[PDB]
Amino acid sequence: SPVQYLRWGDPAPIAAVVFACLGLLATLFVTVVFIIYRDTPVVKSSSRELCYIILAGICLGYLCTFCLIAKPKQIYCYLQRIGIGLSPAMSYSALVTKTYRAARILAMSKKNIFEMLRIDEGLRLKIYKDTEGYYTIGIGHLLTKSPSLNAAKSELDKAIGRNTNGVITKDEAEKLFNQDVDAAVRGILRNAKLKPVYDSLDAVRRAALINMVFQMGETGVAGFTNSLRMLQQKRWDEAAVNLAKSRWYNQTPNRAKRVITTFRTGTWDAYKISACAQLVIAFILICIQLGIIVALFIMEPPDIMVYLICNTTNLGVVAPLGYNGLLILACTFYAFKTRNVPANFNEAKYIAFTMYTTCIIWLAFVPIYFGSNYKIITMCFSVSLSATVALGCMFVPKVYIILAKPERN
Ligand SMILES: N#Cc1cc(Cl)c(F)c(-c2cc(-n3cccn3)ncn2)c1
Ligand SMILES: CCCCCCCC/C=C\CCCCCCCC(=O)O
Repeated sequence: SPVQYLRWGDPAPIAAVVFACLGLLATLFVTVVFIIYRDTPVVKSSSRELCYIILAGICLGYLCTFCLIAKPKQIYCYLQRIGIGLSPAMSYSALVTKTYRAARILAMSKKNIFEMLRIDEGLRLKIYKDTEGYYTIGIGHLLTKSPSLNAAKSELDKAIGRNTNGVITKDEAEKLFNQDVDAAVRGILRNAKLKPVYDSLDAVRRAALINMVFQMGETGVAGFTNSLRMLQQKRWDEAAVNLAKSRWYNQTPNRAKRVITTFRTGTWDAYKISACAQLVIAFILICIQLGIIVALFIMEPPDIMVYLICNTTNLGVVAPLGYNGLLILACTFYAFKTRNVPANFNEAKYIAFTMYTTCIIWLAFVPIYFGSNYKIITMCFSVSLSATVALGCMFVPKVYIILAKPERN
């Protein structure tokens, strides 16, 4: 009885239980919310099935402190290792497929704008010079500021990842272009006249705006004051008419006509330009962890050594802990990659923060746990804190909006 230990003077096991209890209730609350309102755009725009896996992993995460705090039974040693090992995997291997999809969608977004300027501005697969005379390659991607031709080749090789000999490919020219795209977005967001317009437009229309930036410059696009206001108020047809009167339209009519047309329809007509599949991959990554756990049940049979001490050695803990680490690393990688993606009410920003914190919790866990003489309680708290952070940062914001702010939805 945890109460007894509290009466004895040890408040550790009674605290871990309450922590778990408050966590189970919280998870129970959030899940029910996503069930009732499963038709609302805040829940429908994401992956409903993956959450059911992420929420289930968190639930078992809290159920762990009932295996670390229990009557001395043999199967509870089994439930421990199988709960501390798989529960994170069910959350991070289902989240990695989410972040990977998010990253794959984004990568395809940058693919379209690349094919946009390749047609509108052009491309060179070998090093050349611009008007200013500096060494350049691809779609106007500056390599270096030195007169040395050798300087451009070094910067290029370091930039690509191989010995290019001053010659690249379309895919490698896309890589360098991705950099120039992001650098352009930075300037736009730091331009007071261009920022509100960029924020209002959709995905396709943002590419049309950047196109104009890569032609006339930030200071130039700001010259379209009246036109930009029309676009921000979503007056496309008026904006097109207004833009077809500009010197920019009369000076470069072939290109401008296409950029303008993109503004009109919000599509790529002017240019020649799976949910079940994720459920199998998530299932696979979970089974891999299960295999490691089952294997360690065979190699090292669990045995009983309020507190339930199991004979679980270091290897019994390190190997699954290592595997989860990779799951977390993959997540954080794709999460940071999609951190600025505003899809699903800027959902990605919460996912990035969660992984950041999770990385810190798990790195700190290694020296603390393996250097502790109170490993079970450090396990309980570490485990619940990790499950709580995932729940608090990813789902509570979704749950807040769906209960407190119905109209925003
Ligand atoms: N070894 C080890 C180890 C180390 C840390 Cl720091 C953990 F947080 C966990 C953990 C995490 C979860 N989570 C469930 C949802 C989110 N986390 N469940 C169970 N154990 C295990
Ligand atoms: C952000 C990274 C994700 C989390 C890190 C993963 C932690 C697991 C990886 C390796 C831990 C190192 C091996 C364990 C040290 C053994 C200590 C000992 O038994 O004396």
